[PDB]
Parts: sequence; structure tokens; C-alpha cells
Amino acid sequence: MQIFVKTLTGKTITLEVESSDTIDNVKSKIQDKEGIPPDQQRLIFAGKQLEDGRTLSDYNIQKESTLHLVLRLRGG
Amino acid sequence: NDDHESKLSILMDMFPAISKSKLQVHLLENNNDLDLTIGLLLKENDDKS
Repeated sequence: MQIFVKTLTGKTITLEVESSDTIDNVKSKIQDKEGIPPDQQRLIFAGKQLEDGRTLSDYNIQKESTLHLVLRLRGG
Repeated sequence: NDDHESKLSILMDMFPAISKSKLQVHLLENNNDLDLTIGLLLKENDDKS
């Protein structure tokens, strides 16, 4: 299983995650690849940032879900 | 305005429910800002009832 991580700018990242994993884990991996602070990056999905430390089951996240990431730094 | 449409597109995919009309309205007013506009939109989807 893997979920897509599309950035506000224009870049998607594939991250492998277990169905019974956790959103927090996803943030950690994304941070490892890009190297962006978790606080700065906003993991938006289903019209709202996913809560850290929450199993996919709750949000009922499917496979290859396109999660949006918006950087807090700069921008508006 | 010059390339806000791209940002608007992000909004469309960002919120699979908000009408394009609303996205365009807020986007235009908020000086085509995504961080602030979206930031507020995130909390909005707190709970229907």
C-alpha cells in the first residue's frame, strides 16, 4: 500500500504505508525525503489536515490517496 | 491575476466538495492566497452536526 503526497506547488510523493499504520508515520517519512519540518508542512486531505497519530481506518483512506501538502513558510 | 488558476486547481482537488464558485470568490478576495484561505477552510470542515 502507498499514498500519494501532492504539494501545493506541484509535486507528488509516493509513501508506502500499512492500512493500520498512522498519519504521523506518513509525516515522518515525507520529512525524511524532502526534509521539511512537520509543523510547517500541512497534510491536507478530505478538505482538512489529517490528525497526527491516527489510523487510516478512521479517515477510511483508500489506496494511492492524493494527500495535499501546503508549506506554512512564506506564501501568504 | 496572472497564474492563480493553477492555485485554484489545487483548491478543486484540495476540497472535493466546495463549489468552484466559492473557491474562486475566496481566492480572489484573499489576494490569491492558499495558505491563509485553505488554513481557515480546513477548520470549517470540523463537523456538520
